[PDB]
Amino acid sequence: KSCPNPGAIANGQIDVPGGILFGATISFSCNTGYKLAGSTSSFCLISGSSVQWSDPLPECREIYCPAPPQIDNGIIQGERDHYGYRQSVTYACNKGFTMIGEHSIYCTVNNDAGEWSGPPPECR
Ligand code: NI
Repeated sequence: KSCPNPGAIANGQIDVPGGILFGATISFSCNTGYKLAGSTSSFCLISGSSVQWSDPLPECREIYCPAPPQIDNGIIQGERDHYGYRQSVTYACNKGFTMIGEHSIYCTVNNDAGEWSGPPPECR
């Protein structure tokens, strides 16, 4: 008469509008910076002698920005293998060059895809 407690989605959320008894529905979504892979909702049904969820919980995978751009006569202060939402890259110009433009850029999300907030600075 009742399905088992839904469980948890890492970096995701489970919405339960009206309990988890036979005939109930639950919905899923991912936290900002993550993409949902799998089911978007699940229904409590009967299969054989089991009262179970129609669909398994989805996964919420981190959205990554592409590798940041390098700049001539400058360096990135410790590049990460992966950049996710809200993470940033800070540049520094080499000896003899002055920086022009944004000092740091951030990994943002544009339609479920990682996108850098702006252009890198220039070292003149
Ligand atoms: Ni690449």
